[PDB]
Amino acid sequence: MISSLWIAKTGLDAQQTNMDVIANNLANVSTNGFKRQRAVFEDLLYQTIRQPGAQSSEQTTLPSGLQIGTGVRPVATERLHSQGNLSQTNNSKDVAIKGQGFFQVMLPDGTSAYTRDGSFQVDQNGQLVTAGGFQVQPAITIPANALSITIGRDGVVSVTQQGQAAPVQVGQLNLTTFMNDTGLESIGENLYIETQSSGAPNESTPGLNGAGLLYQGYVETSNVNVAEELVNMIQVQRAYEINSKAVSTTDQMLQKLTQL
Amino acid sequence: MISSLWIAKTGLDAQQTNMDVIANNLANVSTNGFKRQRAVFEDLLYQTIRQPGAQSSEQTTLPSGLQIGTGVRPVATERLHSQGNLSQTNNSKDVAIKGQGFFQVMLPDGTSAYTRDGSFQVDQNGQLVTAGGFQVQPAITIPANALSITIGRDGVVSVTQQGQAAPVQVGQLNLTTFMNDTGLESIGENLYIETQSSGAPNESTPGLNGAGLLYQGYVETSNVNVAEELVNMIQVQRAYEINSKAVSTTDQMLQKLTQL
Amino acid sequence: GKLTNGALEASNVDLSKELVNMIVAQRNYQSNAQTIKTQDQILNTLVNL
Amino acid sequence: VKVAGITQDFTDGTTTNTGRGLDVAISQNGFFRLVDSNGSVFYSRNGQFK
Repeated sequence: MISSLWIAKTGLDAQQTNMDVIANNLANVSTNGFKRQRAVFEDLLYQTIRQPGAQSSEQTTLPSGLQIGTGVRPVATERLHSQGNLSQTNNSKDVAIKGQGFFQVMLPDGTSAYTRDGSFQVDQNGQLVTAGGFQVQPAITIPANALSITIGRDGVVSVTQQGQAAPVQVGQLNLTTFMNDTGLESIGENLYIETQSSGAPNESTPGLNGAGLLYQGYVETSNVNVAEELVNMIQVQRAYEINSKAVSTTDQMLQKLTQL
Repeated sequence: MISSLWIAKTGLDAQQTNMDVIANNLANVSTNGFKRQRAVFEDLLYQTIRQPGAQSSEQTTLPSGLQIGTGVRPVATERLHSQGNLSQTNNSKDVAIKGQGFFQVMLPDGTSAYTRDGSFQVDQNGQLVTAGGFQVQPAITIPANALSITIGRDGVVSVTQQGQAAPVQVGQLNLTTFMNDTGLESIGENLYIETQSSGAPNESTPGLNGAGLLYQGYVETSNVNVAEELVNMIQVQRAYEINSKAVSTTDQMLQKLTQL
Repeated sequence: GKLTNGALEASNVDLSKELVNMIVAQRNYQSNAQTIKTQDQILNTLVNL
Repeated sequence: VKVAGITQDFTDGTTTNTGRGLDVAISQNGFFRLVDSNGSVFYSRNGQFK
């Protein structure tokens, strides 16, 4: 109802958004292939009053006029696509990324999604699927009587059969790379879909072009750094208290107005 | 709006400056060739009111008149130039100073800065440079076919080539000393530039009329003492809290008056 | 340098130096956390005015 | 404070006998030259060859 109250209300909302971002980063510490979020803010509009640089007299200009500003607004939430620590789980099906590529999976809608998570399973049909059951294009079928699965650094998947001295190749895992990695839209379940700001999906083998390499028996842990989040939590709490104090001061001034 | 409020608003700012100095000193406890800061304060205005020594009668003077004072202001933060403890990290490219001299380094813009950091590297062209990539002076080039680098106590840099029993001198390292070491202007990256309060740069050889000695394989650590900074934090925190209490008492006094 | 056959070049990490550096780094980290905590107890005190 | 960089102490380490004919130790300076599957050139001091 008064300008300072709206400004403080916007500040409170921005700090609450920052706290939500921090909480989301904390909740996904144990997730594999998770990229932490960071929120960026911008300062809002300006009430002009006297224009800065307006000609006051015939020759003297007015420097730095009365630019009373409004609150703040968050522009964007950007992911930090950085290589997280690799963890050895010694599993034949878990795959980890070394570079900046993405695995391509097929949603049951029919569209293609992209995930950096490598904990793969085999379904009752023998195909490679993600832990949420999404089938991993461009599609690897594992035969029934498998003894061991070997996924090479360049993505060749081989199965050693009993009585055969040579391994049998059953597919080729490929990686999709985007010109803009932060522009992907996260749909949950560790899945990113392509938007118009995420460029176009460039499919390539792990090693050629710029896609990263595949490590078998490793999983990519999240890149969330915790102590930084604790310090950010302290800062957010104090800033939120300060904005609440501003709201209280505005309320007190309004109260002393009413009685007049 | 009231005198005590301004005075306690200067006290808060001075104590915040003291905390800033302490925190900056503690943050750089490990940087080599660091000199810790010390903030100095001085009294602000003193309102005369009744003049001290004023002639009240024709024979009786007024002793120590009503001298109501204003708050405090900090003069400056001065660098405590003392010899940091030397550490033996056993590399031929680390050199430490034993006296009160400085290394001269040529900035990219053509001017010369002065640094006491001895962690030197070699660029692709073979010149000695500071770890930030700034080339040292008066330029000491190091051949590609170098087997060992020997920097003596006099700053002579020698390089022993393959299969040759005699060393080859590749330059001479000199130290710059100033009349006033405190007046130098710190520009970051462990670099200081000359200011008119620091006199003029006197170049000297290491062991003569007052330049320090150079020890190879040694690094000069910071002179920051952690325990003293802890005690100073405990005292600055208490002073800040007490000045804030003065602010609160003034606020309460102004409340009752207005309510009247 | 010359090649020695039948031998491997082991690492150059001395454990004692690493342990003492870990101790001093822990103490420095705790000191920085302490000054962080002090700045807050100052901000909190200012807020409670 | 700002981290200027991270260096690597390129001093010669321990030389340990292994008893295999395919391990080579490089005293003083030198780097073994390798090529990966892509064709990039790499350098390594580890002489454990097979």
